Amino acid sequence: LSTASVLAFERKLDPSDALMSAGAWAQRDASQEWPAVTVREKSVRGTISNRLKTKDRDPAKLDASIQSPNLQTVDVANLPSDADTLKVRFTLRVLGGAGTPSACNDAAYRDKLLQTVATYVNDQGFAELARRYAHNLANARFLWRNRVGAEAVEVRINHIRQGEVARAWRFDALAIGLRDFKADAELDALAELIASGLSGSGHVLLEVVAFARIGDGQEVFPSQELILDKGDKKGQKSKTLYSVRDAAAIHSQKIGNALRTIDTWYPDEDGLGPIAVEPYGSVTSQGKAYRQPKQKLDFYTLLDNWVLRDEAPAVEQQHYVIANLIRGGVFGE
Amino acid sequence: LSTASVLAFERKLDPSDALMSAGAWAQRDASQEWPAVTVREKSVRGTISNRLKTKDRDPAKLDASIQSPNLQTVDVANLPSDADTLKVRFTLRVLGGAGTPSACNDAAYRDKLLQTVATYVNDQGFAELARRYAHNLANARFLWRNRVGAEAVEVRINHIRQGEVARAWRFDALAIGLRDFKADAELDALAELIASGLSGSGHVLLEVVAFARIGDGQEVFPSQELILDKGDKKGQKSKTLYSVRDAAAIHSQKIGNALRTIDTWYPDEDGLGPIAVEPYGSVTSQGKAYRQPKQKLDFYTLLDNWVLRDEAPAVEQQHYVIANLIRGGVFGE
Amino acid sequence: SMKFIKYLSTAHLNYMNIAVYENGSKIKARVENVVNGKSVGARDFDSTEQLESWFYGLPGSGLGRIENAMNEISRRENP
Repeated sequence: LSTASVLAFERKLDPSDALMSAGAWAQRDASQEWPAVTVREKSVRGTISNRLKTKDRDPAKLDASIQSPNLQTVDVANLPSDADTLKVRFTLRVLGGAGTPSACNDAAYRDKLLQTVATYVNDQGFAELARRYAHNLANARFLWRNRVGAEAVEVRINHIRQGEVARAWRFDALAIGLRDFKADAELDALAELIASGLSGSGHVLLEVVAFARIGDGQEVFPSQELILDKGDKKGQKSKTLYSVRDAAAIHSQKIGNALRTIDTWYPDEDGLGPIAVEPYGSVTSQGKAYRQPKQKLDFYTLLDNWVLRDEAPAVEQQHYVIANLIRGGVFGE
Repeated sequence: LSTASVLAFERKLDPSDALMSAGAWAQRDASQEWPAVTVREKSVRGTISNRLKTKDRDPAKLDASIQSPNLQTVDVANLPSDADTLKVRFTLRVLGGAGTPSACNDAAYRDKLLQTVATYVNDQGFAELARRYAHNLANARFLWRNRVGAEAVEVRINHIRQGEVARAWRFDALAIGLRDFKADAELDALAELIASGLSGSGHVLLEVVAFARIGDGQEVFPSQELILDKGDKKGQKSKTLYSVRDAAAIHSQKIGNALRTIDTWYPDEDGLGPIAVEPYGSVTSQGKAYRQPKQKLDFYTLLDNWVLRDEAPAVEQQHYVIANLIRGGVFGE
Repeated sequence: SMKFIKYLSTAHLNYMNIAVYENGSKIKARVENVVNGKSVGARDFDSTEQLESWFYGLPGSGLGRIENAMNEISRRENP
């Protein structure tokens, strides 16, 4: 058997864009009406700070650079001066059916993949993966830099059965760790809800709301946009923040990245911690791709061994391959 | 006597471009005014997770390629954050008399085809094809990726005579199944109305209104505008969505392809579900060449057998041929 | 014999970047798709110092500057 020339997987655990708004702590119970954080605009005069080439380490060149203007315009997002917390809400659909590809050529590779994922599910459920996704919902990984240096963070998760809420949860994102994975009653209830959602045995719709007590007027961090500073008139603003109508927003894929930070068996070490699930699993923000294909832990290697040749890897790498299938992607040649 | 070489069967059951709007569930009854979903803009920083070679590629080149991000720009479309229902509205002209073409060489072949289509109108008017078109209208095949993950899908179908209504059905696309085709009294009524509408008995004009609870802020999927990109003009942009005057729309081609899933007796398989009805009938996404021309079960060779040799296979193959001529297209090279 | 040196940017743009090859005593700049290696236009150079004086002489800052670079190389050089 040869693997197909076209593979595809739709994503499960698909979130929406976050919506940031600010208000007061101990008023977060009545928070359906808080005004949204807006993206304003300020001016910055920079400086000479990058490394010199050491061929330009002259007195006169540095003095001309210091007399030279470095005026820029950037976007900033702050709280109002009387608000000290940040409300962030988004919804999350849990689809299920996480073994069936949405596009395939080979009808034999398709059926082999189906009973391979099926004997994974029969061997053990989605319980460990849903435990780790319930952890990344429990703490506030989707608050990326907003969590860093916060007084107290709190996460509210509701289950939406109809127009009315069915099941609720109330967490503490600082006491619940960021480094390991633990057990608790409400964590295991949320993990079993996610595990029932991933096995096609129900419809799960979760809205998640996070509150981060930072301080009055501090700088919140919406996600930043890609702009090409080319040669237009006089230079434009050099930092664009993502927004929607009258509200500063985090992208959906940034929250989706912060949910799938699961992997703890990339072959480097346990000193760093969990990284995001990824084929050729690469933390690009530190420029190093862990799980290189020069070892035998790459996702394509594990897939082509465990589906074609029917040799099973360790249980931890089985969790890695099923989390890759839940992620979605463009697989095949 | 040979047959005509230049033939052009024409379009029939023409749907309009489906427009999308957004509002709240259970207030969908008095909804003719919902604001249109519009295509927004955002930026993407991703890794490179596609398959990579081990021949004729340097190790340093792939280490530099995986560890460096990819900064593309894509289009999206979401619901508003207080609106959880995707409304899809489109109209459907049902013309009548799709038997004869209007591009013929041979006059003897043309009125011979008139003889056999008057034979089919004589013995039994359009019944099982009308069943299958009314049942594809009954579920939400026109909702392609909008269907899966929704907890409640409704189809409302009105009929047009003047500035007034003639009949108001109501179809539950979750209760009505996806695969096994059945019949019910409202489905009998709609299939009878468009059964009259197919055999040239007059004029039938429908408009179909759909609703779907997905959740506030979630991703909708309008169709994608194509671009060639063969070599040069690579581009900063990817994923160009399709639009109309300030709205997010679905193409007529793909909602028509959603209407034309009829054939359950294709010779490759019969339990995987129906495929698209076309000459050399094979779905594009799978890529497997279903309905190989080297059997007698095409539209080409089967029509050449059925109009000259005057023989016939079982009645279902003739239902496929009549669905081919209601579809339209080109017969001959 | 074209030994790879470096990519010209930190980030890829649309799976597209500029690879730098050492072609003898000259030096090559190819506009390559990073996942399959399909080149859509190259330009000869000799020294890395003049190549950087050409690249930093382009209008723009960062990915806009390498957009200018790929638009400059990706057109046919006139006779």
